Amino acid sequence: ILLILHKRIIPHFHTPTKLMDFLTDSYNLQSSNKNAGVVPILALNGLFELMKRFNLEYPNFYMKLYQIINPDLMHVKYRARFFRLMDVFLSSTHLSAHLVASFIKKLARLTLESPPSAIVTVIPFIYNLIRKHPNCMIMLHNPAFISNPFQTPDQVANLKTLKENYVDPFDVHESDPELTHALDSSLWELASLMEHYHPNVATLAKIFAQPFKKLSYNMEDFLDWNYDSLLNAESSRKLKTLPTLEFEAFTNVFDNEGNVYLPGVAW
Amino acid sequence: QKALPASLVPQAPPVLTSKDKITKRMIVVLAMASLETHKIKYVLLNCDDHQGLLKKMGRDISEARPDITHQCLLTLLDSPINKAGKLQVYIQTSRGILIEVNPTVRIPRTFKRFSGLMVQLLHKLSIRSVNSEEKLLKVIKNPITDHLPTKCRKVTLSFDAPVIRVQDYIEKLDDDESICVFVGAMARGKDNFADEYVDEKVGLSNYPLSASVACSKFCHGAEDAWNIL
Amino acid sequence: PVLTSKDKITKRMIVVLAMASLETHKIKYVLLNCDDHQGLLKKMGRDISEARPDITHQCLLTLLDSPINKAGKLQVYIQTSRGILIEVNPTVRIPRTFKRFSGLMVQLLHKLSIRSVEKLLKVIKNPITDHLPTKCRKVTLSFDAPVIRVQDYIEKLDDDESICVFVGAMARGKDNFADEYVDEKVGLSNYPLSASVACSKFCHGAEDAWNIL
Amino acid sequence: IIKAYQPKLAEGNKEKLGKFTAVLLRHIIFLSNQNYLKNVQSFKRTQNALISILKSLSEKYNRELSEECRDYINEMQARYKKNHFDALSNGDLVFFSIIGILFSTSDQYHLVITPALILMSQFLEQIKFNSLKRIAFGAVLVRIVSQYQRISKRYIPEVVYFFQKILLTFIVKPLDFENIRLDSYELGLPLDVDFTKKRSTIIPLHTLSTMPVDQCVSVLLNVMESLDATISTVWKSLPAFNEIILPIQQLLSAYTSKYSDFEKPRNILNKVEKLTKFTEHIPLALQNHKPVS
Amino acid sequence: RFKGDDDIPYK
RNA sequence: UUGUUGAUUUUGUGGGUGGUGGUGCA
Repeated sequence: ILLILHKRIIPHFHTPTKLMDFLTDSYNLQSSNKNAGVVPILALNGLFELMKRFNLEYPNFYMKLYQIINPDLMHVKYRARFFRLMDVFLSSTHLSAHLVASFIKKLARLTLESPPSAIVTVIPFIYNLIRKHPNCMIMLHNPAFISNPFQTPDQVANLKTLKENYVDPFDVHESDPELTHALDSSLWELASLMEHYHPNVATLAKIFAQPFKKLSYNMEDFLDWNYDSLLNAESSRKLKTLPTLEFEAFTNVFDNEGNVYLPGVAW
Repeated sequence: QKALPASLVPQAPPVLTSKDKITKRMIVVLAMASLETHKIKYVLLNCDDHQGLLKKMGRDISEARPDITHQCLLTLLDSPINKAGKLQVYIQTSRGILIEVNPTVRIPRTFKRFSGLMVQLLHKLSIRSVNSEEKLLKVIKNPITDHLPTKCRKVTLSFDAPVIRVQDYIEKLDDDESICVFVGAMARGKDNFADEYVDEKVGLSNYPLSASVACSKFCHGAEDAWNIL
Repeated sequence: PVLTSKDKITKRMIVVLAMASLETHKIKYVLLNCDDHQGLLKKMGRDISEARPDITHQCLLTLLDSPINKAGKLQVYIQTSRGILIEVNPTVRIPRTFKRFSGLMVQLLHKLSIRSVEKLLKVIKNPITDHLPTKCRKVTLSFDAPVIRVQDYIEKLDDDESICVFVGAMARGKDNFADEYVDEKVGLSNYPLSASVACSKFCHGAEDAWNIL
Repeated sequence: IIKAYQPKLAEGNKEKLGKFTAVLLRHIIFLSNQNYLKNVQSFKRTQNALISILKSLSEKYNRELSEECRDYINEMQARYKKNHFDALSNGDLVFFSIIGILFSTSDQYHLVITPALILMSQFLEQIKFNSLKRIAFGAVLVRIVSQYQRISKRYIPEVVYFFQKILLTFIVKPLDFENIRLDSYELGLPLDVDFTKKRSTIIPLHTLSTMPVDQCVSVLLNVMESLDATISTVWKSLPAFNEIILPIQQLLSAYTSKYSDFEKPRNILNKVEKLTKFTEHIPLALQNHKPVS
Repeated sequence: RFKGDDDIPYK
């Protein structure tokens, strides 16, 4: 019902406003059943069009959007639909810097425990969000903590004490993105993504170091990726070359039940 | 503690020109430059390469060494401040020719092609870029003052003058003004080539200084004073 | 006193002009130059880009003419790319013109010493390490290295010791010529530096640090 | 066979012997698949010699080995598509190890290491890990990828994901970790487990195919030992170490609370406290660019 | 882009 | 295999060397 609500049901109603409670209940659905956790994602599409058509307000709407984002969102198949809706939400001209900063901090925290495909999706998404809202580059880079060669010795001492007393103020459990204090934090997680094992993912993760010359990144070129694409890409390597071997030698490849390559794995 | 600006990306600082008089800058003038051309083809007169010809001209060949001008231009141009777009170079040839040196230029480091450039410059009155967009080296009308900034402090390099610290001097000078330095590329002579234009003459070190060494020492202080790095 | 390699106790500013492209070729032996000898070097197969002894002259001139040398706190060492190591007496006054310099260096490379009546220029045996002061800090000039204030760097450094700076007169190459002797590499300016300007920058800082004036 | 067809004897012998760098590999993997619990010691002897032989054949014919190896990763992937974990066996586990022995693991890109690391990460995530057999296979997979990165020290997010679910699997939920997606709630360790006896942390491969409480404990200890090593080598260097270890810290805290006697979670927590104390968690600074001329 | 001690092209 | 000759070479696999070198000395 929710999948087809926005297209095949709502336009045919004489007064579609009566669906607001049903969509609101669908959007607020919280259940222990895992298969029922996707319901708010579907209700969002039907809920969004209603506000657009009649200019309704859902109370603390962006707060619930922040709540819905979770580690499950990146793995569900309907992530593409949600992200397309998110782009419209985060294209608004009245969003506060704290709100967008709260989102970006949470996604970066989520990308930490994510597959490479989701990391490939988020990194351009964060780049677009940071570029859209220029107040948030503090989140990537805080200049007050830079060590400048010209800074006088007293500034060095003040900087040293400032470094010592700093504490990360972002709250993960707070559900109000305007109150998570994410704007005062930093994205160390992306800097950890810089050391991702996959080389291309690292290159996308290195993108935050280099200047933001490019205006925006097409999400359509990064949304559709998965493990199979990476494995399929290597299955077809255009160039073939002699591999580089290990000069080191191991007497035994597994541990017993001299040199063992895999201690803890009996043979 | 503070949010970053709208655009942090480093942009090339504006290329200073004689037309702009407002921006603070460090002006250097290599006065009494020994640059002369003569047909043998036209060649820049040199102390060692040509000795008979200058004797026929009747000029003292001791003051016939354009390499001192070459070496200074190399250090002035290669100084970090020039890379920072806070320096323009002026050249008063001993004959009275005043030359504009665009900061963007890249003079050759070999002395022969150095001379080949100036024989072209002296006769053609100007030099055009390889890409043909801007005249790097241009001759300009004397006096120097009209080309200098509206508010500018003028000084010369004088061995006899009191020794000063360049970094302290530039700091105590105002900000809107500019500092203009008159350096003698001459080998030896009286330090009165630019007495008319300057207001006060300063010494940099107690020991005698070569023109390039004095210039390099001066610019480093400006970079230290202005935090050019 | 004129500083010499034999004396090691005194603090001094040592400058090593590594990867110096000085070579003599006879058709009479003459210093190879990027512009004077283009066809001949093309026959040799070496690129004319790395055939510029002129850079060494500029570094030598600014260093020798620097005030610290006038204060007798500087010694210059030159490591030719061929592997020849040259000692420069601080008292010398090398020719200001490039051509007269080449005639000097061909003599030094062939005669192995220049004596005018102590040898003004003396070819000495490698390695560099033996001749340098017993207690001495070694650094190279590296663009990729962190930018450090020369005045602060020398000030924080000890007094009985001496400071070595390895500067690459090579036109182009990787900054690993003297990695074997050096302990750390530092950046002098935030911008790329020529060999001459960096030497001018560093001796200026030492003059400020040691109050040479 | 090598003696009878040396390169000098006849033309084409080089190409033939190269095809045997490939064949012998599928023999190495085949023998591992075969049952060897009866004669493990003899199987150890025949194995290491056969692997030692494959080193010499590889050294001269690296190209043929990679072609056969890459066909094997392609084969495992295709078998994984239809059979999932049932395709996986000891030989696949052994094959990945032989790749580490012979091929340059510590490279940004490599013909055989990169597919192996990616394929193993897919197992580290996609596989349910809902059985002691399946968890044991994942535990060794963590060991192999850990040795793949022993110099490189690159971050593998799936190592974090695998540790979180396995740690939470053996404590089943506590109702405090909803962000972690479990696949089996019936593997919770009983409370009566002593956790003071000296139990070997080594997991036999021959037992893996056959796959009670002690075995779960031994598998669990091996997982945490890999977790402790990962903290001590990779995650410490990363800028976001506190973020990486915070979900793990909560899980280990739950382990200590439920099993006070159990010391290993306390030890890891103590080291984690030491690392976070020393590491200076400073606001990240990456946009500082070099001025342009 | 010229840098350091690289010389202008020779023709 | 040779410019008619006969095991000198030819094919594959491994494989070291600046060397009709110069120059100064006893």
